[PDB]
Amino acid sequence: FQKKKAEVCIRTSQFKVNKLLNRKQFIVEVNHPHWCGTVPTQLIRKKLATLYKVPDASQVSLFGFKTKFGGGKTTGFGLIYDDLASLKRFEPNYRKTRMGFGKARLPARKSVKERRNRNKKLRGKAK
Amino acid sequence: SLARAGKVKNQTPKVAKQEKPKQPRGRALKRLKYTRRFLSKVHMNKQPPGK
Amino acid sequence: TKTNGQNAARKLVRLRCRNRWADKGWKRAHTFSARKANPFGGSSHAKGIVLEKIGVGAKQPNSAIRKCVRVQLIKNDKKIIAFVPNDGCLHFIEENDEVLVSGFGRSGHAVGDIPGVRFKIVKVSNVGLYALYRQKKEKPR
Amino acid sequence: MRNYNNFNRVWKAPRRPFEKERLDREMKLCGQYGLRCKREIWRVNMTLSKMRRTARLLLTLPENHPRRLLEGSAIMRRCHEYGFLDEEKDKLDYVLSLTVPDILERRLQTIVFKAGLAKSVHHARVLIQQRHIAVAKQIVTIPSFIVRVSSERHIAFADASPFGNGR
Amino acid sequence: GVVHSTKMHRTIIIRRNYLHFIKKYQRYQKRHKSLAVHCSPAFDPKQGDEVVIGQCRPLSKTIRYNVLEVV
RNA sequence: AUUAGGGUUCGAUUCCGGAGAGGGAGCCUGAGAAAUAGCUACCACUUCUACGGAGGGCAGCAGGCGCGCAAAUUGCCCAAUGUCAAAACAAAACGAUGAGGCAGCGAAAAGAAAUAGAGUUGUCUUGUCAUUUCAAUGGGGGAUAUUUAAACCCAUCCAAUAUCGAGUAACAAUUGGAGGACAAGUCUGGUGCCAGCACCCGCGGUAAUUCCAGCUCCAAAAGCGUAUAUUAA
Ligand SMILES: [K+]
Ligand SMILES: [K+]
Ligand SMILES: [Mg+2]
Ligand SMILES: [Mg+2]
Ligand SMILES: [Mg+2]
Ligand SMILES: [Mg+2]
Ligand SMILES: [Mg+2]
Ligand SMILES: [Mg+2]
Ligand SMILES: [Mg+2]
Ligand SMILES: [Mg+2]
Ligand SMILES: [Mg+2]
Ligand SMILES: [Mg+2]
Ligand SMILES: [Mg+2]
Ligand SMILES: [Mg+2]
Ligand SMILES: [Mg+2]
Ligand SMILES: [Mg+2]
Ligand SMILES: [Mg+2]
Ligand SMILES: [Mg+2]
Ligand code: NA
Ligand code: NA
Ligand code: NA
Repeated sequence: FQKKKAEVCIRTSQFKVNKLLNRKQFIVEVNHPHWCGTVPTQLIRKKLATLYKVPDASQVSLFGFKTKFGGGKTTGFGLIYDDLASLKRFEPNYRKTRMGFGKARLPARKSVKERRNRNKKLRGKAK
Repeated sequence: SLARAGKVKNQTPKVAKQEKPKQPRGRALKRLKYTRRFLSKVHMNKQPPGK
Repeated sequence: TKTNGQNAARKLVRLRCRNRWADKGWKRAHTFSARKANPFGGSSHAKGIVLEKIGVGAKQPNSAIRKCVRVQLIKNDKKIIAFVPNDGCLHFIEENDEVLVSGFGRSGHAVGDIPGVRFKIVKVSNVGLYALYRQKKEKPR
Repeated sequence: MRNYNNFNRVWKAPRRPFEKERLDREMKLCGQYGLRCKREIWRVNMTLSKMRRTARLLLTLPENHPRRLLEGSAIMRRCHEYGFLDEEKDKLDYVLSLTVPDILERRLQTIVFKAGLAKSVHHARVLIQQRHIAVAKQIVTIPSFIVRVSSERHIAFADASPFGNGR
Repeated sequence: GVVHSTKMHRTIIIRRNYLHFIKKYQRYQKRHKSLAVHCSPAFDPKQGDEVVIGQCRPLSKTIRYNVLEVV
């Protein structure tokens, strides 16, 4: 054993170009032989953006990372969109909330259900 | 009569269990039993004679 | 001796159907008389209320007073005799106590030297009787 | 509710609970291979019984029956791959002669012991459970892991283990 | 089928005798079915005659077949 | 499910078909209903009322009460799978969904798997023993984080400059047994046909291999007894 700096190497598999949703789809597998814990998603995002010559890193979407048993390797799914606008238009809202530009959470569904059920007793102007 | 229920259990002098060292559990217990039964007409619990 | 004909299937089917009734176990399994007469109504256990503590003398050549309780079953008001299965465990049982009863192991047959009892106590006041016996629990109230 | 994930048992108890010869033989197998309980021997017993039943069913058929040619080939392939049978013998009748130690020999515990990485099968068990053993650089923590013949040369201490290249 | 009765007007009863195999006893049972069949005046079948019949739309509460030929 | 084979048995329950929505019967609308979180009436129960009147249908989800030997939360969510629909997503602008999914409770059942590994001196080639040495590792505590709709679990790690923890490893395994069937004591105290055991055979009446206990031993083991059914036997 020799003590050395933590290194992270990105690999990409099953690459596909999607014109329909303005993005590239691929599985991303990360190798981190000496990494303390899990490599955060933002780090993999920056590394992948540098690797694929993407002008901006926010147009890369990553999710569903599964660390391998035994350590030293994690695998996930990645999306590189043609630009930021495509990303914000086509992304599921929870993934946009992960990257910080999602929508606010709606009120509790119990309250919406109760208000909807109250209105069924009312006629026009009141409801 | 029903009045003698529990006669012998109540009569029996109370004897405390003695604090023995703890036996190994699991695979180690099997290891111990294997090294006692082998690697050592066989009587597994032979008692001293007595009257 | 038996019929052997190649087209004699109906005779064999009817013969087996008729003779299957001679098997006591099959007949008990395919009739309602045992289930009706059975105080548990086909259940494995039954809850009941203790009417009185009684002493049943063991059968010859044994000589003992087997401690039992007369209990009325909650589900159907049937009255049975149930054995109290350990040393001094009769003192855990009081009149009007709620009691859980099981079979004695021989599916309605009497067991051991206890003459006509086919039941035993396993719980009293919702705690295991053997648990009270080993002082693993306390009797409520 | 509406969940279709399968599951099955892998072992069965002996028909006679107290046979002195069976009990002694099992205690011997436990001591020599360092097992935790009789359930491991009985799991091997079920595996062997299934394989032998398949072999009997296949041997009853005429030699050129397509089912025999397919499944006999598959079972010979599996037996050779996992080292249950010697690669020399290749007939369908040699599966019938497989014994419990033949399968027990291919456990990762026994293999680690026989490879010298451990002083005993009991050392091998705790070595495997503590992530010090890797098969083709993959940490294997299961002592009942059945080792293929091809994987026998790749069993070393794990890189992340303090006995390999780890802190 | 074999003609069983000719008592009705334009309708006859036929029998289909067959052997039914009981798997457990590896043996057969004699069984029969009975079908009410419309018989056209173009035929004069008698008891014991063999007839070919064909399925048609319901012609009455029981009749679902028509006599097509009398052997 | 069990099974050499032939068979025996179970199938309320996830898929398919049928049927019903307290009981009965009628019906309108509609492509489709004899619909029931539609209507009409009667029979039972039953809720509000100012006594004029007006209401109700969990064998949907959750949850009560009863019944019983007997079966969870009045939880989160539409992220996934689908359904409907005037409807892609997004832009002031987020469709509904207890269907479904997710978690809670859950030793029905199923899989993998800890409770230790190597030694040193003497004692008695081993093996037990009192030691007195090393390492190793999870349970557990945490996190740059990961997962997840969000949480929770799993995995990853205990520096990458910078990260906690075992020695009675007290982080202490149980449930049934030890006359036979049936693996394991002709041990020691107590009791004295009593108390009790014992599925069956039997044991107990003052030297109990069988009860009540201690010790020791046996079997299965994170499981192991008991009851009732049922299959083999
Ligand atoms: K409906
Ligand atoms: K659940
Ligand atoms: Mg069904
Ligand atoms: Mg259905
Ligand atoms: Mg209907
Ligand atoms: Mg109801
Ligand atoms: Mg209706
Ligand atoms: Mg309803
Ligand atoms: Mg008024
Ligand atoms: Mg109604
Ligand atoms: Mg409900
Ligand atoms: Mg119901
Ligand atoms: Mg419900
Ligand atoms: Mg239950
Ligand atoms: Mg549901
Ligand atoms: Mg004495
Ligand atoms: Mg004595
Ligand atoms: Mg004696
Ligand atoms: Na006697
Ligand atoms: Na004893
Ligand atoms: Na006992």
